[PDB]
Amino acid sequence: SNAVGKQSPANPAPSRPLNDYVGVYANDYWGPATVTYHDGQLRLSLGPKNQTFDLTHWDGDTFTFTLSTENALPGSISKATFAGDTLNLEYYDADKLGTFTR
Ligand SMILES: [Br-]
Ligand SMILES: [Br-]
Ligand SMILES: [Br-]
Ligand SMILES: [Br-]
Ligand SMILES: [Br-]
Ligand SMILES: [Br-]
Ligand SMILES: [Br-]
Ligand SMILES: [Br-]
Ligand SMILES: [Br-]
Ligand SMILES: [Br-]
Ligand SMILES: [Br-]
Ligand SMILES: [Br-]
Ligand SMILES: [Br-]
Ligand SMILES: [Br-]
Ligand SMILES: [Br-]
Ligand SMILES: [Br-]
Ligand code: NI
Repeated sequence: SNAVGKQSPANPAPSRPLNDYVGVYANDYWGPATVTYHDGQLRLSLGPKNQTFDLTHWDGDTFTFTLSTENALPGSISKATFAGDTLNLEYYDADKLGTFTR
C-alpha cells in the first residue's frame, strides 16, 4: 500500500448538506464559478468552455480540487472555501479577485 504523509486533515469538521454549496457564484473578472451536484459529487465549472473539477471535501466548508493536465502543475491541490454566499478560490485570488458571489 501507499506510504502515508498526513497531507489531508485527519479530524475534519463535516460539510453542510451538499445542496447548500450549489449555485452560480458571480465574478466580473474571471466569470462565474458554477457549482453543481451529481450522484453524491460536488463539481466546480469555470470559464466559457466549462472546465470542470470534482470538489473533494477538505475540512468544514473547505473543499479542494486538483489542477488539470493543461496546468503548469497538474494534480496540485487547490482550495475552494465556501462562506455564506461567497466562494473563494485560492488559485484565482493572487490579486484578491478570487472571491465569487452567488
Ligand atoms: Br498522505
Ligand atoms: Br484534523
Ligand atoms: Br482534532
Ligand atoms: Br445560484
Ligand atoms: Br459573472
Ligand atoms: Br453570473
Ligand atoms: Br460526477
Ligand atoms: Br475555459
Ligand atoms: Br452551461
Ligand atoms: Br477532476
Ligand atoms: Br469528498
Ligand atoms: Br462531504
Ligand atoms: Br471553512
Ligand atoms: Br487547470
Ligand atoms: Br499539492
Ligand atoms: Br492554488
Ligand atoms: Ni505498502
